[PDB]
Amino acid sequence: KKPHRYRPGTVALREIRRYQKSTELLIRKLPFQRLVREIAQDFKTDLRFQSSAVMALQEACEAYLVGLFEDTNLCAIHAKRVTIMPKDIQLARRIRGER
Amino acid sequence: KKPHRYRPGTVALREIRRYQKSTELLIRKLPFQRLVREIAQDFKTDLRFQSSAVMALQEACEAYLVGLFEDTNLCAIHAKRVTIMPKDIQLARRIRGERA
Amino acid sequence: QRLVREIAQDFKTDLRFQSSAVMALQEACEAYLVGLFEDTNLCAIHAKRVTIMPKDIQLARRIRGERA
Amino acid sequence: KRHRKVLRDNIQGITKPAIRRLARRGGVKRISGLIYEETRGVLKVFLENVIRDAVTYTEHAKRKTVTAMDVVYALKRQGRTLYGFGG
Amino acid sequence: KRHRKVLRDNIQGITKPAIRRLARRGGVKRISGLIYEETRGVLKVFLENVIRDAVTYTEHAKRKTVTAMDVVYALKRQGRTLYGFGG
Amino acid sequence: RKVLRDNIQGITKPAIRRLARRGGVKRISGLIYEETRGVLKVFLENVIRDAVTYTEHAKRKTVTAMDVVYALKRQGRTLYGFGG
Amino acid sequence: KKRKRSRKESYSVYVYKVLKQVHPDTGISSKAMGIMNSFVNDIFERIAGEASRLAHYNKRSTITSREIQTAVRLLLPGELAKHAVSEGTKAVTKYTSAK
Amino acid sequence: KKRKRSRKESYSVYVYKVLKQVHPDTGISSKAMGIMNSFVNDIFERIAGEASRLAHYNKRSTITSREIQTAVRLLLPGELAKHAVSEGTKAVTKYTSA
Amino acid sequence: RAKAKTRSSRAGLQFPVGRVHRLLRKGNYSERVGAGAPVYLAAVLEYLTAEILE
Amino acid sequence: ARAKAKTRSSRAGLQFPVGRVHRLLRKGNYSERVGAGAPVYLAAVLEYLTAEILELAGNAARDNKKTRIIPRHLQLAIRNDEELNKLLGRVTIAQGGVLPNIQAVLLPKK
DNA sequence: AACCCTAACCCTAACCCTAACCCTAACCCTAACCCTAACCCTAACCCTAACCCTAACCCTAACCCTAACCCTAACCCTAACCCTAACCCTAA
DNA sequence: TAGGGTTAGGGTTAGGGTTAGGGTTAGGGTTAGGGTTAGGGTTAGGGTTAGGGTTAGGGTTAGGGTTAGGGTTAGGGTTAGGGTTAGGGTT
Repeated sequence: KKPHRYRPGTVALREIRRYQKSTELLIRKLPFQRLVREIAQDFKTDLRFQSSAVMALQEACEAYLVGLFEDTNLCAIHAKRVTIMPKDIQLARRIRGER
Repeated sequence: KKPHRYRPGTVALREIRRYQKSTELLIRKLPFQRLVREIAQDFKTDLRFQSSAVMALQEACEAYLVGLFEDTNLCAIHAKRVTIMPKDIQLARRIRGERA
Repeated sequence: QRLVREIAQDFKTDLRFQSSAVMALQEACEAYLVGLFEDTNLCAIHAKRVTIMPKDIQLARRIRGERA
Repeated sequence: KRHRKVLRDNIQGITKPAIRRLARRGGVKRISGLIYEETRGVLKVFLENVIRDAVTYTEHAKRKTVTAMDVVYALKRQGRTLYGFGG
Repeated sequence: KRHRKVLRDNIQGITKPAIRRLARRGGVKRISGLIYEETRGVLKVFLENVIRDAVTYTEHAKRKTVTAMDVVYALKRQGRTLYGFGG
Repeated sequence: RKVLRDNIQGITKPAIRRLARRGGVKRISGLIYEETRGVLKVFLENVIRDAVTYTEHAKRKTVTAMDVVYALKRQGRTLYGFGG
Repeated sequence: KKRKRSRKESYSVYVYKVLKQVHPDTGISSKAMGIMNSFVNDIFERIAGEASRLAHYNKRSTITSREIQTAVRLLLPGELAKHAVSEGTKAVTKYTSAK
Repeated sequence: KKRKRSRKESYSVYVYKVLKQVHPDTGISSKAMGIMNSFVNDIFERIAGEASRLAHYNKRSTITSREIQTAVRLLLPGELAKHAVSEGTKAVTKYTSA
Repeated sequence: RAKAKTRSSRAGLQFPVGRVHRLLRKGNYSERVGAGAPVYLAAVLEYLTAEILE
Repeated sequence: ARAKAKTRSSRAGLQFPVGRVHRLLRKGNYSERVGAGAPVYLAAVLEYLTAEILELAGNAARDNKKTRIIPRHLQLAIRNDEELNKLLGRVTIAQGGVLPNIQAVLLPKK
């Protein structure tokens, strides 16, 4: 029997290094194709989306989200904590000015 | 002498109230007519400032500093402290998108 | 028939309304509305006006206690 | 086939004349112009509140059909008490 | 005639693994439990805002299709210029 | 006019606290006073350099108020009032 | 000496006649005319700058009302563009219908 | 075919020539042409754009050479400005001779 | 020149509807201004000056 | 009649075109009259900036050892040099990843 | 040192390709002008400098009370395998 | 519309990281007296402008030719899958 259970928080450092070195999108295309379709229904119905329009919306949306999480992390390391939490996300948005 | 020695924290909560209800300018005018003219000598020699463009630089360098200070205060109340410290002003600028 | 069907979608989907259920909802909803207008009218005649208006509906709802 | 579902135009389904016939039974003589949007706000909150309690009874019985003795059992709690369209 | 589900994907597909893959690119080491509902509230107020300006350009040309040059034109106004997805 | 140190010492300790008390701060640490003389010197360098570039275009040797209202407008902080 | 007088042009008579319909009884001090005449010149340079880009993207050469109306729908926010697209439509309808 | 497509214009032929001069043995993929062609068309709206306003404030009605030298000293950073204001004048000098 | 009626008055707008036409044309915003645009843009400025001034 | 018919880009020795750039200044509505000297300054200023990005992009690809410039290399070149990170600081290159940085506190010290 | 992961290939095999080839379309030389950025006294005003003062504002100690920090445990909660078997791809 | 493989979706478990409490000491706060400088005025003289006729060269502009740039296309040159071997320690 070899449990080989790496201690908590050491599998993730290997995960961070491998993920930061590749460019493939991390949210699946079929589910995202629908979230845009639902948020478009209210503005007008009978709107037909070309293939590129869903792709651009995926690259901008991943990029806003990747960033908010590098600023939430910077705020967490300030309070002496090492983990992101719900309260930290709201200091980053008040300071950046989005409100 | 049994006077009215105010305990730490009651002559600072009466000050925030008086200064947040006024429209005047805190920085003295004559010492800010020399910071502006020693940062201009390097860019071009003999530049003569007008008398209304040394009061449109005071009212835009006294309304960005009262802007960093509100952002420093929200940050220093996130680590359970009440005293703004120099490791707070540096965080506010990074997130805002200014010095990095 | 449709307004009730649209409002029902959010609470659950696949809900089938028997004929009587949409009849009762019509005979209660008309009755709440017929009443608000009589109380809005009483408020309008108080200010010396003779016409209902948007502001008068809100005084009737605060006094009756519904809005809070 | 029926390739369409009910949009949200229904709240404007109450017409401008219908709110001028449920207010002439009320004694109103000179309805003002802006009232028509407000009366589509007061009906809109009410129809949801009888509805949420109506669905909550049906899901208790694990059925899929909202019968009228469920509307009549929801309308008693909120305040009114319809006598008639139900038992 | 109609997909029985009309949920239009209710902020779904952003499953725990996807939000634990985007955060790890960011640098986050120990994501806390409540973040997942919040990060489905921030994505939501963004996908709507690029969209409201995107439809507003298409209705101006009277066409019924939202082409990618319309999304690149909307994204410039808010503040982030995507380079090349549409060109 | 001068080229000494009184330029950045003109923002004295009392007036670098009263600016803060208009923002909400209740206790100020000793080293805030030095860092907040550094941040104002960088802002003035950036607003003043852009006013000079517009002044040279018209060949004038006076930095008028409209030029400062056009230097601030570019960097994202419009001013309304001291100019048109 | 004689004449040699430039004529500065400002929208200040027209902001002392909208203070005489909304609130008869009040008067504006000289500085407020400043902070107002610099507002009218800032929402006229953000509606003639999103209407000269909309004309060109669609490859057309005239700014008709629809174009000065797409801008109000985009630049102004909610409960401000709604109470403004209508105000314009009644005001242009009078121009054509009534001569 | 019989469509008579209007077609489009791209600064893609020109980018390839410049790549050859700086490095003579590398090549660019089509996705990379797309990021580069957009940049050449986004530094032509900021640099030309500040020139239009700089003409109106002065009251002058033409965008001549000085107005594209006071728009490269403002919209470009620090040492990519001295090395680009200097580079441009050399090409204007040659054109005037020939 | 038979009689003078201001273009603002015919549309009943207080803000100028003649001045906005020159400023749109002489700023080089576009080649041909059109005539339904000076009137729409002198009414989306007047509503806003009557929200701050009230 | 004519004679040589030599091109404007050839006369000034700049690879980027100086004929297309003049037409675009005239029909974009920037101003009524465009002086002939002005298009030539713009074509040169644009060329220096493209040569800086492409030359720096190539060096980064050589280190990876692939022989073609691709989107990931352009992000690494633009986001490393200080001046080109302050002109293009808001633009997001498509398919470009992020530069690799991990804060020390997260990194297991011992 | 339980025994886990890191680093040579190498076949594998589609998309960057140089032409190459028309050819369509957009620049360029060659003739017309106009108009304006050069030019200049002037006369005007307004910025700079100098002088005097004086009284609110900064400066520099003393005293002492909070608040920032460093331990101390500890105990909830977020980490890391494991059968799925559901759903998103992948053509077509 | 198949179909198939893998991604998400459930369980446990043990460690480690918040979190609450309990002392310790420098550090802002709060008054109180000295020693100014930063404000106001008034003169005055130079230092930079505001129009205004007046050229002349630099634009525009509308004719020609014609060159250069924009589509399409086999077949080779990387370039990744795709398995071994390597190679790092890592619980």
